[PDB]
Order: sequence, then structure tokens, then C-alpha cells
Amino acid sequence: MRIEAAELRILELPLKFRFETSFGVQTKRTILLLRLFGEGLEGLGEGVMERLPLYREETVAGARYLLEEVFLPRVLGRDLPNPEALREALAPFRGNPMAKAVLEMAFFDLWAKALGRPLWQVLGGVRQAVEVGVSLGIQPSVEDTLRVVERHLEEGYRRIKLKIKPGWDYEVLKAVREAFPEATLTADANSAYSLANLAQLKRLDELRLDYIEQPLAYDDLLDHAKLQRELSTPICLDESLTGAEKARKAIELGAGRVFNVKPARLGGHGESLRVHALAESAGIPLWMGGMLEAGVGRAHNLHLATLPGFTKPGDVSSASRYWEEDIVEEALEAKDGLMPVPEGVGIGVHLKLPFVERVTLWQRYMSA
Amino acid sequence: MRIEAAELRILELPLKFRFETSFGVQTKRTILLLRLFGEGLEGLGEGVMERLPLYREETVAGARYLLEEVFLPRVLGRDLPNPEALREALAPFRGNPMAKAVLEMAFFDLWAKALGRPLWQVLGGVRQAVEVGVSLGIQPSVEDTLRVVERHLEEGYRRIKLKIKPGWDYEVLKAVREAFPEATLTADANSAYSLANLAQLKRLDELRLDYIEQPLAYDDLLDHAKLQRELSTPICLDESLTGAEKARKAIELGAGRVFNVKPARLGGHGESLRVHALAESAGIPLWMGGMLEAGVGRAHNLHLATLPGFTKPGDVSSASRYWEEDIVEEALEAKDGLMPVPEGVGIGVHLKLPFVERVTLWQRYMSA
Amino acid sequence: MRIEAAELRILELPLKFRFETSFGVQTKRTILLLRLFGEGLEGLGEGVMERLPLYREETVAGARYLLEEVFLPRVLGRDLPNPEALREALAPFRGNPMAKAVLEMAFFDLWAKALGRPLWQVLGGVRQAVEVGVSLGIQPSVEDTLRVVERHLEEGYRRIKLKIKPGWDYEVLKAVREAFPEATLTADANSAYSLANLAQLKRLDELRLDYIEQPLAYDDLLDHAKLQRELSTPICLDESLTGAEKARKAIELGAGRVFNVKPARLGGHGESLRVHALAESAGIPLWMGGMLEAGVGRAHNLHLATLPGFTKPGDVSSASRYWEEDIVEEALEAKDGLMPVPEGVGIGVHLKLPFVERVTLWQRYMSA
Amino acid sequence: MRIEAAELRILELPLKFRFETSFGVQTKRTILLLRLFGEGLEGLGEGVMERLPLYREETVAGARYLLEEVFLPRVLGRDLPNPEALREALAPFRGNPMAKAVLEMAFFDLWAKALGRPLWQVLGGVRQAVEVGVSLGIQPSVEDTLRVVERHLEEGYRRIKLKIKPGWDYEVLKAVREAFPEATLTADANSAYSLANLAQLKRLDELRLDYIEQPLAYDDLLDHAKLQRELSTPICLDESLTGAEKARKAIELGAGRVFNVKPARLGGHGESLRVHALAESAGIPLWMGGMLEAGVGRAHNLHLATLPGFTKPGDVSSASRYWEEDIVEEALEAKDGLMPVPEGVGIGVHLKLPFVERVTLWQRYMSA
Repeated sequence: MRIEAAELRILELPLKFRFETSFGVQTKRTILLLRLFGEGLEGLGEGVMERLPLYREETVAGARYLLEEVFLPRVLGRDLPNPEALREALAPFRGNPMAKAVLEMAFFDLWAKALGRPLWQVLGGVRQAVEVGVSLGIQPSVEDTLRVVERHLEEGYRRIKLKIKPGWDYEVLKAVREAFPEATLTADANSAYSLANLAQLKRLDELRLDYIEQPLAYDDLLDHAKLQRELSTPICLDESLTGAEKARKAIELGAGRVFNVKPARLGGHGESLRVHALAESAGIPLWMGGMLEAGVGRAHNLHLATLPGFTKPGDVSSASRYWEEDIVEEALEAKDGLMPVPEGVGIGVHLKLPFVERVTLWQRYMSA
Repeated sequence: MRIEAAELRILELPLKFRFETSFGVQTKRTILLLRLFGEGLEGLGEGVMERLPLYREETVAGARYLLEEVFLPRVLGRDLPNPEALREALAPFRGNPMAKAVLEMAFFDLWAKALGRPLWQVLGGVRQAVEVGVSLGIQPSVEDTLRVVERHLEEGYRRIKLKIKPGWDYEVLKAVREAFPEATLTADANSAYSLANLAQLKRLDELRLDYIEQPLAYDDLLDHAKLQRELSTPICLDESLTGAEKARKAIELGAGRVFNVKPARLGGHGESLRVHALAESAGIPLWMGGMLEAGVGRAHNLHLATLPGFTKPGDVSSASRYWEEDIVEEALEAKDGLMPVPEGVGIGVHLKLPFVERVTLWQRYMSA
Repeated sequence: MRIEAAELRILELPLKFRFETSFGVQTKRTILLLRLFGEGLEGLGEGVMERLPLYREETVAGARYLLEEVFLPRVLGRDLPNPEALREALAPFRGNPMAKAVLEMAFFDLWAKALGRPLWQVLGGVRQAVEVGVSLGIQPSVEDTLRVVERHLEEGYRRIKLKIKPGWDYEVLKAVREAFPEATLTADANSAYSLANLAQLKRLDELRLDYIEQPLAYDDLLDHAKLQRELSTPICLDESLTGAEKARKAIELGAGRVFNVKPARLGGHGESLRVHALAESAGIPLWMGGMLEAGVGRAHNLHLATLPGFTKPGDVSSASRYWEEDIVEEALEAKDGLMPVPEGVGIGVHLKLPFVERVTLWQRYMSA
Repeated sequence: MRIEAAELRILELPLKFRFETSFGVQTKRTILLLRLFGEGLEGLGEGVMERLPLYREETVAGARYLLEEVFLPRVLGRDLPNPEALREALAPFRGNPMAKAVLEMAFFDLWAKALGRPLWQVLGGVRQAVEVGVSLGIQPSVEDTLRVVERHLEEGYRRIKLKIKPGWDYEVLKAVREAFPEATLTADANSAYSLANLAQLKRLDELRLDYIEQPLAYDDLLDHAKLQRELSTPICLDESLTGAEKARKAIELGAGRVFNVKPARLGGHGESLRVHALAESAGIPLWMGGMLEAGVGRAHNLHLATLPGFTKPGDVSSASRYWEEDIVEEALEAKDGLMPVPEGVGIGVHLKLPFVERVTLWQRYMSA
């Protein structure tokens, strides 16, 4: 496939809800969108980095620069027989997996479309519907927490994830467990702990959580391995998994027994397939993470989540929970705990251009 | 892709040289050949198992039974969206990777053909010629060894592999190394050693071999890991690597630092790609192994050997060194240390049915 | 002993009950039977492999080929002073322990008969009755499970083994434990788990099961060792123990604290004696596993189960639970939890030839 | 087999050479001889313990008391189906393996005789001649050492063992190695070192010795394991290997890579066969050790040395190097590096009662 042209845009998309972060509260998403054109087809890619480096180090500004002035010029007009070629073309540039992912994923979409197949089929998927889990923030009280969990269980979610922190973990989780003895419950420890809190984390073992996500430093594997050795509960890694080498080291160290997969965090689908092979060979369950994606990112996530190693519910809930209006024509809605994979070749969604234009803050067209 | 029909044959092809084994000297290959038919296309697969279980446990008879009465009946006429679907269909059957490989590799060929692409492109390859290494059995003398090695070096081979054994390792290898200080030299220790021979093997460290292949038991990883920790020379695993789980365990234990990849030994291309991801994530070099294949197998090996993790020369020399006449129309011949990947969709070779019929000992046609 | 002739048969023997497997439900056994003739005596061997490679990799077809065309021709007419000679004669052939076991065990029977002694006496046994345990599959409900366990306890079984799987383990086992506080209870985890399920398996520690059999991969030792390190409950290995070297590695790794011995799985009595020496030297209890054997296999198992290291009840229950008609004249029936060892030289049972002929699907006589 | 009666004697046989020990120079062997009578047959056993506890803790006096007043009274007239029954009968008595060995080995002889077979055949042997190595004490000089070694090499011995000690190891061994570059050379470090001497011992790695025997404490495994990890030369264990449990622990710790087997040190053939299974399962070579035995012991050693795991030459040289007259009619003489196993049922030798009576210091006959 020879990429003939590319269009990069920065969009500002309003969120239906408002959520708090480590730097105030966020109410909108600034999204880097990429369209790749080749052989009369169009591949789509969506950035998961934000304006501030809060989840991790990249920003929309930094990724925009790399894509516009380094990565697209590197691949425009080049004959790339497959996604591996694209990966090798970007190999000299260190880090920046999310910026690379926008292009790598858009290209995988374009390639799958040129092959005439749905993306999941090309990636090696084995299902066309994904189980849905939900994530809840820290609530004002134990009562409020039970209320929210009960409603989400009534709606059909197949796993409930609750945010915790020192001083707000055992009691609230224990109350939920007692009220819902058979619910699949997980904790998002949000890198709010250190090995100093080992006893507090071990205390959660009696609650039978499916896993405790990223309790220690966001870029750590060694201390998580020390922690995991002491817990019967699986430690699930998210921010620490930036690529296949880290996944390999996590397995060698025993740093986590469950992996949260976010393709963009990893650098794209090529890297995700490598992580999938690694996890599958070690019996490590995978589930699809969410990053408040608009329709393009959500569809990419759904196609990748069809792989055999994804055996646990992912954060791929209805687009309507996030956006009053999504950027694709499709209504990506789940029901009875399942989210179908959008039909069609590639990622199976189509941009709603007039709306996209209306929410474009900046744009640039480049041709080979 | 739905497999509409399949033809299985057992062929007998005389080799141009005498091949020493653990139970006799082999002069012919008994080959299980598979043709898969679907959507007007033909996928080709070739078995690497033999009449006797000498290299490993499978036999032509055992594999013929599984393919004819178990595997083909299970997949004939079924909708297989991709190779992963085929993998899952055969999952209930334990072991027998070479028997599964005939079908799985023939299917990958058919699938790539249905996608309209060369197999290497679908597998993630990044090159179209593979570096060629040569293998040498134990010679009557050191002078003879030197003579043969010198000849192969003049011929352009990029790696020389010498079979060794207790009592015939250090002096012969040391003589070759002194005569050819810059040559890439390798040893095939042929499972001829035990940890009792640790000293003899460690003595080879001074010769700067590129790797020592499978010196200990054919189904071991633990003792090889103990050996590897004592040697600076990389231990290369062959028979021990039967699948991705063994490869993951080899990485955890440090059982070897180079992997010999034989797709059929692993169960096919799907399994090889998983091993590739694992090796690549640990910086473990791969090279394509050989099993005296006729043209279909040699072509499959070439397409897989194009992947990025294959960084050392493979046993993919000219078909003419093996056969007076091969079963494919193409002349798979190397030149100046390089073997081109045959062009065309899928594996790129075509069977010469008239010659195939003349060397067919048995055949069966099956349709959905 | 010089083997003068051998007769191999494939029999189809109806099962009184019908049991479910990983590929539908089975209702009959396809049995490879071997008769070895020498010095006017006859040794008997029975294959435990089936038509499909579900328990492990071998099949009746694959073993038939090896015995008829490779192994019997290798030993017919050869002077074999003892079973060790037979083992060395087959050493060049890798794997296929069950196919080798048919011949090795038949020969051990013939040898013991030529020595004029019962097989147990020659193998080093110290008892003439074996304690009997029973194995139950997954039942429709906890109530049904209690019902079945209670009846088997009334009948006098000395150990009850219950099949479990993720989602069906703690609650059912806990209910049985509570209803029968002093019963010897074990779990057959049927390779249905991975290290991901560590917490679920550790949770069983409070139930005081005598052991949990083969919870992880069928060909694994490394992950079972990691699991065992976390459990007070002994992990019992079955499929992973394919020979003495694996038993040695299991001891080095601490992969299991109890071993299920199935002589055919191991390659025969010679290999079983080696495993017995290894286990006994590490204080690892042994018990006799069952593979739905007809009278020949059951008698072999009983004679081997007399060894000192077998300190726990085995799956050697009455032949009448399996067959409406067995292939030997003897009625191998247990009572009050004990199964006597059949009397006479060698394995002490005699073929009921007319019946055997009636259930023969194929046969072949070969002479030296 | 029921032992109907037993005759125990203490003999004194003058040696043809002076034997250096830790407390005097020995010129005579004081031998505990046992004759077991049953079913008209006679089993022979010979003690390897001496008057002083120099090699290990037992003495002729201590062993005489145990056999005469404890072991024989316990087994006389009892039905012993096999050697395992004898083993269990003596189980309550701790240690004293050499005293138990006289009875256990005499019983194995009687049992094999009752079965009508050569002892090696019943033990699982696969050969009828054993390779012969020779031992040399510390000589007055390096030249003397060279002279002796040269002579033994001309004589056909297949391994040369040289006693060494701190201050007399590297230079003497290096001189021998230079003079005989191809000779199989071994060292008997005689428990003369400690980990304090790690450097002196590691210095020997360059000499390519086949093994270094028992350099550290006679009852140690832990320190030898620490030493072995630092040496490429295999450490060979002798005094430390008192039974199968110690052998299992030596394998777990990696305390040695070669085992010297002396059946009496181990408690007999039953224990030796267990050690054999352990060593074989770990690829640890065995060789038959010597204890200056008269003909009965030398014959027992030869029959046991036929087992497959014995792959290195043993100290089983000609009886004539030790005795002007031996206690058996047979002339146990080696030729061209090989010692034949004496023919006949059991150990194959016959006592010359007249000579035995002349060298008897004490005797006692006991009947059931």
C-alpha cells in the first residue's frame, strides 16, 4: 500500500459528563484525528493523548508535531507491503507510542480495507461481540457506591471496576462484595500506592476481586512484582505496559497476572498483537482498556478486542455514555453486556464529515 | 474461507545424498502432501515428519491418520474466517504439531491466495531474499572437514554449521576456526551431551562459535538453562521449541539465546508468528531451520524467513542440492549466499502434477 | 528371553456407562492388545491410547504402526536377558511411551512368567491388595454431588476424587467437606486452570483436600511449581509425568508433592520403577491412576501398585463397573475398599480368546 | 525365599601391598563373611567395613553384633518374597548400611540363584565385562608418579586416578597431563580440602580431569555444591552418598556431577538400584568403586557394574593385585582394560571352604 495523502485534524469534542483528573476536572476531549488515503480507500486513526501529560507523557501538541513533521513525511508515498514496514519506517524515533499509534492504526485500517476484510479478521480475531465492563470513580460515601454498582449491575455490565486509594479501599470494597457476593469486581488503584501500603493491599485478598489495576508507579515493573508475589489477587498492569519488551519483562518478573491492553498506549495494533502472543503464552488474561475514545478509537478497540487472549470484559461501553454526538455515522451501542464489532471492511465506521468540520480546531492536508 | 475439498498424498522422493540418522542412513523422503481447495484456489502443505520417529515423535502413518480421519473431517465445509479459526478447530487435539502444520500451513497459503497476496506479506515479512547457511555432518577427518568448509565458503554460504559430539568437538572446531578466522561458525551438538559434559562444552567458548545447537536432551529446557548460564556462547534451541509456551518458558529460564525456527515442528505459521513475537521481545535471534523439504515446504520456509526477527542465515539452500527433480515447477536456487522468495500469491510455487503422480505411493480425495 | 512371535489386535469393547470427553461423549474403548510368545509362555500387554489424542498425543493408529512395523520387528527373535535390554532396543525412537509400554509391559509379564513368579514379586512389591479410590465427574448440582459422594462412601471407597473447573470448585468442594468432615477428598482440576486462577486454587487450601490433580497445562512443570509454592495443598501431577527425567525435574522444581502413576503413560514398568525410586527418595506419595483399562491393563496396574511408594488409594476399582464383559477369565472385583492382586505368575490373568476374537476389529500375527 | 540358616565368619587376609589410611598403614583385610542357606542354595555376602572407623563410622565389631544378634534373628525362617521384604524387615534400624549390606547382598545373591539367573540379569544389567580403572597413592615424586602412570597405561587400564592434597595437586597432575595428553585422568581429593582451598581446586580445571573425587568433608553435600558451581570439572561424590535420599539431595543441590557407587556403602543392591535410577534420570555418570574386596565382594561389584548408568571405568582390577590367594575358586582377572563378569547363577563364584577355614578368626552357625 502506498499512502498517497493524509489529513490531520485536532478536534474538540464535548463530553456528556464531566470527570475529575490529577489537574482539575475535564469536560471535553481534544482529539488528534488522522485520515490516510491510498488506492481510493481511506484509513482512520484517533489519538488518545490529551492536552496535558496526566495519564502519561505525550500531549496533543507533541504528537501533532511528530505526525505532521516527522512521521507522515517519513511514510508518504512509500510502498509499505504491510504494517511491519510502517513500524520499521518509524523505528529510529524513540518513545511516543501514542503519536505513532495514530498512524500505525490508521494504516492497519487502510491495509485491512485494501485486503477487503474487517480489521478483526486480519488481526486474528475469533468473535464479533465483546463483553462490557464499567469503571466508577470514588463516590462520596459507601451508600452512594452501592447505589451506583447496583444500577450498573441491573443494566447488564459484566464487571464493575471501582477506583480506590489509601483510606478508601477495604471498607468500600468489602461493603460492595457483601451486597453483591457473585459480582465480578475489580479495583483501579490509580498508582496511589507504594510498597509501604503492602498490608492495605494484601487485606483486599479476602474480597476476591478479579484484579487490582496499577496500584504502584505508572512506569514500574519491579515493585509491582514484589507486591504481586505477596497477593493472591492478580495485579493488572496498565500504564507500565508501553510495549512488548515491557510485557516480556513483566512476565519474567511476575509483575502482573492480568494485562489491560490499550493499543495506542502500546504503539498500535502491531505492538498489541505482540503483547497478545506474549500474554497468551503465559496464560495472562487480557481485557480492552478505554481512553474516552470517539467512534474511530472505539471501533479500533472493538476489532482488536476480538482476539482469543481477551477473555475478560473491556471498557468498551456505549458511545452515547460519552458523547451527545460522535464523529462517526454509526451508533456504537452495547446491550445486555455485549458490544458488537462494527460491520464492514477495516474498522467498519465512517466519519460524519460535516460534524467533524464543525468541531475542527486545526487541520492540515499533505500529499505524497 | 470454506475448504470445499482436500487431497492428501504420500510421496517418495529419493535424496541426492545419504543422510545419517539415529537409526539408519536415509536416502529417501516419504512426504505427506496436502492440497486444499476453496473459492477456486489451491493451498499447499507439506509434512516434515518421517517414517520413523527419530527427530521427534510423529510419523507419516500417525499424521496421515490424524489428517485424513480427524482434522480434515472436522474442518471440511466449515466457515474459517482466518487462520486463528483453524487453530481453534484443532485445539482439542493434543500435541501432533507437524500433523497439524500440514493443514494449518496449507490453509495459510490458501488464505493468503484468497487475499491476493504473497504469503510473506500477510505474515509480516520485510525482505524478499534469505541468507543461506550450510550444514556438514561429522567428516572422517579434520582435513576432510577443512576441505569441505573451504569449498562451501568459496560457494558463498554465509554460515557454516558443523555437527559435533563428545570426543569430536574442540579439536575439529578449533582447526576450522584457525583456518578461517572470520567465518561464521556454528555447531550442531545433536542432543549428544549431558551436563556431565559441561567442561567439554564450555571449552568451546574460546572458539567464538555463533551458537551451539541443542547439545542436551531433545525435550529439555531446564538443563539447557543450567548449561547456558555457564557459557558465553549462545545455546540455540531446536527440538525443545515445540510451541509458544515452551518458547516463553525458555525465555523465563534463559534456556537459550538463539532459536532455530522450523514452522512444522511448531505446528505451523500461526505458532511460528507467536514464537517470533516472543523471541523478538527478548532480543533472541531466529534463523530458519530445514527438514529436507521438497518445494512446497522450502517455499513455506522462505516466506516465513522474511520476518524481521530472522537475523541469521537459514538452512534454505538450493533445491538442487536435494532433488534431481522437485515437485514444483519453480527452480528454488540460491545464489551468492542468498535465496530469493518465490514470487506470486501465497507461497508462490506450483505443483507439477504429472511428476507428483509418478512418485505417489498413496492418495485420497475428500470433499465437503 | 527370546520373543518367538507376537500377535497384535485392535478390539472394540463396549462400556457399561457413557462418559463425556473434550470431543463429545465416549461409549466404547478401542484397545490395542498384544500377546508375546516365548519359551512356551505368553506375555500380555494392553494399550491405553485411544482413537483420538485427547488425554495425550498418541492414537491407536499411530501406536499400531509403531508396534507392527517398528518395535516388534526390532525385538522379534532377539535375546533379551531382561526388560532393560528391551528398553535399550527401543531407545532410538523418540516419545510414544504408550505405544512402547504395550510391548515393554507385555515383555515384563513374559519375563516374570519365565522366572516363575507373580509380577509384583519381580517388581519389588510388598502387598497383595490395593486400596481403592473413585473418581466422579462434574454433577448437575451440589445436591447431586453430595448424593454421589455419600453413596460411594457407603460402598467403602477410600478416597473420593471430584472433577472441578473455574466457577465450579470451592462451593461444591466446601459443601462435600462440610457434609463429610473426615472423608479423604481430592480434586481433579483437569488442566482447566492457569496461574491467572491462582487465588481460586489457593482458596481450596482451607478444605484440606488430599491433593489437587493437574490443574495447569498437561505438559507443564514450571507453572505448576510456581503454583505449588503458594499452596499448602499438594499438587498431584498426571499428564506432566511422561518419564523419569520429568519426574526428576518435577522434584528439582517442586512442581508436585504427589504423583499419579500410570505405567503406560510413563512407557511401562521399567520407567515406573525409576519414577518410584525418585518419588520414594523425595518422600513423594504415589497412587495408581486408571485409564479405563480392560483386564490385562487393570492387572498390570494392580501388580505395580503393590510397590512401597504407593501409599494412597488408586483408581483400580471393579472391572464390573466398566464392562458387561471383560477380556480376561478372571473377575477383577474389589470389596470393602480393597482390590486383590490377581494370583498366578506374571500378571495372573488369562485371556478369554473366543470373546476377544468376537470383539477383534483387526489382527496380525508375526513370528521371528 | 525362607532363610533356613546362616553362617557368619570373620576372616583375615593379608594384602599384597601396603595401604595408607588416616590412622596407620594397612596390610591385612579383616572380612566379615556371610553364607545364607535356603532351598538348597547358598547366598554369599562380604563386609567392606574394617577394624577401625577410618573410611566411615562402622566397624567389623559393630557390624558383627548387628548381624549376629539383631538382623539374622529377625529374618531367620521368615518368608521373604523378594529383596524389598528384606529391606522392610531391617527398616527400623537406623544407619549401619555396610552391616545391612552384608545380609542384603547375600540375600540378593540367594534370590537370584533361586530364580535361576546371573545376578546382573536380575539387577537390570546390559553388559558382561566392565572397564577397569586404576588408583595411585601419593608418590615420592613427580617422576615416580609419571613412571607409575606410564606403566598402568601400558598395562591397558582405562582411567588413571591420582590421590592429591593441598600442596600436592596442580604440579603433579599438570605433569601427568602434559606427558599423557589423551589419558583419562582423575583425582582422589580424599576429603583433604575445604572451601578455603577453592582457588587451588579451581586451578585444576585447566587440566581437564574427568572428575575430582570427594575433595571436601566425607559427610557433606552443601559445601560440595558451592564448590561444584565454581568448577567446570565434575565433582565426584563417594563417602557423602550413603543412600538414595542423599543422592536425591545431591541432585537438588548440584553437589556433584559424577557418582562413585560402592554398594555396601549404600546398604546393598536395593539401595544401589535406587541411586542408579536417580543418577540416570539426571544424566549423572556412575562408576563402580572398590573397597579392597576378596572374591565375593569383587563379584558382587562386577554384577552391579553391568547396569546402564555405569558409564565410566571402575576400581574392579584383578584379584591377583590384592591377594596371593583369594577366597573363591575363580580367578577374577582382568585383561586389556576389561574385567569379565563371572558366569553362573547369582554372583557366579564359589567359596574354597578349606582356605576359608584356615583364615577364619571367628565363626558362628545359626539355623531357623
